[PDB]
Amino acid sequence: KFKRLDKTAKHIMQIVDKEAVEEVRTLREIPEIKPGYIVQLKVEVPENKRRVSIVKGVVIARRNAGLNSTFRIRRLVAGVGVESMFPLYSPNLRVIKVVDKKKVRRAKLYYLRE
Amino acid sequence: FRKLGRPAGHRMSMLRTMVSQLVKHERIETTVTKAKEVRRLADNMIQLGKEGSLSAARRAAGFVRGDDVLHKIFTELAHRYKDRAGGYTRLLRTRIRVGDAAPMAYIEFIDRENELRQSKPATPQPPQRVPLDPWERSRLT
Amino acid sequence: FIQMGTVLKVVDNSGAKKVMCIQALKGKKGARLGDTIVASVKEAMPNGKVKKGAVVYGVVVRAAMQRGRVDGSEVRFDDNAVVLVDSKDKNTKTDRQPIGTRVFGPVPHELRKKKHLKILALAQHVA
Amino acid sequence: EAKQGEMSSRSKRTGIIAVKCGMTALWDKWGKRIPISILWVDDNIVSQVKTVEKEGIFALQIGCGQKKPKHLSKAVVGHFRAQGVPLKRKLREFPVTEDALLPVGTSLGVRHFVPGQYVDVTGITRGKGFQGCMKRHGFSGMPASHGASLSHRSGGSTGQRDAPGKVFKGRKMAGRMGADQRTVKNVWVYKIDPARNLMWVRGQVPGAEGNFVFIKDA
Amino acid sequence: KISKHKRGIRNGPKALKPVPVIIRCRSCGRVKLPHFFCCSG
RNA sequence: GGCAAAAUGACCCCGUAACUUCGGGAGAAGGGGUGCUCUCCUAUCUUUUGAUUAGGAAAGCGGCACAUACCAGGGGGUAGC
RNA sequence: UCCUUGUCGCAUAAGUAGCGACCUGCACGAAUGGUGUAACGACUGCCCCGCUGUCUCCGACAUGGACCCGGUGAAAUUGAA
RNA sequence: GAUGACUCCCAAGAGCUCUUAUCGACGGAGUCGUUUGGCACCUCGAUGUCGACUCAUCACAUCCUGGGGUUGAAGAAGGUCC
RNA sequence: GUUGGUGUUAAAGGGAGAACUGCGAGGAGCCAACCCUAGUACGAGAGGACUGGGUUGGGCCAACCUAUGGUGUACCGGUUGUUAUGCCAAUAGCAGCGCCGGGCAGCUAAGUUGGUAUGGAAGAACUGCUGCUUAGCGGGAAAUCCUUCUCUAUACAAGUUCUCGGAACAGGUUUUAGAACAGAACUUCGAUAGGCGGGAGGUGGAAGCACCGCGAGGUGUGAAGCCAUCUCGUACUAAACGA
Repeated sequence: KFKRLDKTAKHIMQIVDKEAVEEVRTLREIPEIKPGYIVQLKVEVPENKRRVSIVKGVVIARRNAGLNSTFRIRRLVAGVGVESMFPLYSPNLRVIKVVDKKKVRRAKLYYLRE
Repeated sequence: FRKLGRPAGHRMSMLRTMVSQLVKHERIETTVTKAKEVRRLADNMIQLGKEGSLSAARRAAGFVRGDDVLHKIFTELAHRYKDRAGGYTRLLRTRIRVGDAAPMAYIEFIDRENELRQSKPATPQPPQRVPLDPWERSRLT
Repeated sequence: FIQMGTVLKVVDNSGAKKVMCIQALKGKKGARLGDTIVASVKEAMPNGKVKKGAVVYGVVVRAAMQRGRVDGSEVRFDDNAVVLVDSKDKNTKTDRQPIGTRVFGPVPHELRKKKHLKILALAQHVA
Repeated sequence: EAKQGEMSSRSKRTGIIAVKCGMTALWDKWGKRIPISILWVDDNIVSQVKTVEKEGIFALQIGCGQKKPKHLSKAVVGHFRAQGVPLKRKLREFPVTEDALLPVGTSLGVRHFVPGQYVDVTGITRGKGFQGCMKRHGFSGMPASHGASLSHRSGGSTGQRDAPGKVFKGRKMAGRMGADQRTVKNVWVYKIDPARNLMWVRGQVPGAEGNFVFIKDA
Repeated sequence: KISKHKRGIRNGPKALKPVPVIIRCRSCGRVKLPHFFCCSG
């Protein structure tokens, strides 16, 4: 016992992360979102109030840092190319379901970035 | 954490020779703040003697060198710590003398014939338990 | 950062094709996505409303600068593109009024927050 | 912010001394993300009530943390023992009004702070060592393709026979930056827990990755 | 140019402090600062 | 003052402007190809036994990337001398 | 070519520059050569392309000194302070 | 301190009426030491010269912000002045 | 900027550890747009208020990396040339990480925060009213001085409180702190660092084995395999001390 204060504070952090992680996996839907998937989902934005009901494009990378966990999608929508980043346990994402897998060698598929 | 002030290739290619000599011989006398560094490669090369598989052997083939200290590890250091869980070197501070004020240090293994600080007995670890955060110890007096 | 010297694409259907920044009316480094820039047309169809070598305003719609919404989300297009607005040569009443007829190319809906609802309404589909 | 906590119309209530645990990211009901800091209050208690009557000034001596007799240096073992007060990791005094005066030996906690209102922290910040200008003060620097032995240094004081070699109190490269710097008029406390006595704050609280912060303004 | 006064003043505060606690191998001969490996027993 | 730094670079193939003293500009500019695997035919090769090494066909196979590291031209337009 | 940033045009968001032209040449001029010229220049000027910390606005990282201990151990200068 | 900048004096005339809102001709009054300068006192057994970068600092005879007077100040833009 | 000595009545030879107070010094004082009140006063409309509240931005400053970027030279994987381990296998050295694609903690800003205040006094022209011809007071400016923030008792009228007296040091393992010094943590009735186990966190399908194909190569065994960091267990190592 009596570990150093910094050690105990980092412990508090790693704890109080999974606390809220479970506290949202008790009510939300998520898939496994391995890179190389092709994902579909929805986002209501707090600016307009709009909810586009769908977006689509390959998933290029993610960081499973915890409650914060970003991932990026190479949505080429009627334009040069649009790369998006979403935190996974958002209050917005709801339909994060449609996947279609691949076989990727790299882990962060960046080389697709032109 | 130490750089020792050496290009990171030459630094390794020295530390390898040092751990390898620490296994060929049984004791060495070296500058302390570098003994404090072989303090890690020696143990991570004892763990491979303890595992001994083909994988974890062909890996040690890279980290140790000079002679067949490879076999020395695999054959005697395993069998002499098949039980000792962690902590396989002593790193005493002899500060004998140099002409450069550089400290000096005996570093050598544990359960030999003539060690330096006659050791404690190799006790198997107890198994893990769940950590808790009561913070209930007032420590008043 | 879209700043002096940048060379970004016109993406409405006015005369000019390529427009070269000279300013950022509300920045000190370059102007991030969604902010009026001043710039000088560099090439046009011979018949549009704008002729090469003429300072004209503009609003940003695509910028390789990543930008995050307030939602923690982040987006970054590929190239730099802007849409024109008539210069201040018309009064403050017409602030934030476009020139062309239809932009084409995805658009971020931070233009709303930035009060560019005029160009917004014409948008193909807001990212 | 008034009519809360525990006092009369107008005073300063005592401050509470906590530990910077780290940062994370919450959300609101309107679906927006705010960074978060968790300040851990380690069962802070009163250890000396300072007195204009006897000593001269109005101060509550809050102790924080936990310590052990093998860790204290006897001159403070004696203090704690004479007070008869459980051992703490660091002491800290606050000046507070005549009212808001506590009994020796009353522990404090985060429910002292009503949510939704603000605080002022004071955290001995994260120095960086014997830095130099261009980071210590955001000075510019001469170009990197024309000038020699200056690419990263500074200028020269005003100087000539007038202001005779008298560099006024200027700005030079200097030692480290660890000090106590308030974040005045913080933004409202999101939430504080009945048990576990934490508290989340909108963010940017000074101090280390632990071991240092104070709180007041309430 | 600068004389004994300043020279002494500068070399002084760089004075040698007698070393604190110092222990000897009770019978094994040598003397040493603490935390050394003089001997064995 | 694009000083420096960057970049281009190799081999093979495609194609190559003004100008002219008709020799040149010209590596003008501007592009593509470059890995390995087996097979086929071609040459060639006496280093014997028929295969081996290179070229060029055409089908795969892997990598973001195949002169992968080292080596290796920035180019164009126009004055003055 | 002082007046001189002459004038006009080209070009640039803007060009005391660059190029073309005007002759109002303080003070061009035909072997102290006049005008032009393909090729050529570690020659001066301008423009464009690609490339980039030169820059907005700098950041992290590597080694060597700078720092610190044990050695050895100079140097300008020096009215005295 | 001549020229210099500024202030102040007077007030022909302009300001449709009006000298003084705003100016203001002739002629004077002073303040400062910033352009042009005059003198050659310190330095020629040495006081490194323009411009730029960095770094600022002071004065206020004020460009904005800050207050008020006044206006040929309806409001708004101004003007001028403290 | 960082420190060591010293002075400071005192009681222990007088030596200290904390905790303040803060004589006084520094720091911070920005502005726009937009909406409202309000098409209101004014004006024939044209036009367009005064003021106070509210928002949205820029600059400036202080702080924080949880996210995003950049890096991350003792990590993971791909990969070329060569030399070695006889060869296959799997590795190593070297090419100033050999070159690529990744990369946590740390650091930084392109990111994020947070400030650009209130209250109080004195009081500028400027304004008023009394006066009683001498004078009286009140408004009265982003201005001055106090309140916030910082620094401070060598503040020589040298301040006050608690406590220690084998007390404070010193040394050793580190450090969220760091050029040495300093601070802070730990010093065996112990988590101070290493080590070992468990996760997290990064790379991204280990070898051997089995299959498919002549091969390049592919698939299964298999989120396999490893590990720079982070947490968590355990005194196995090195931090007691008999000067």
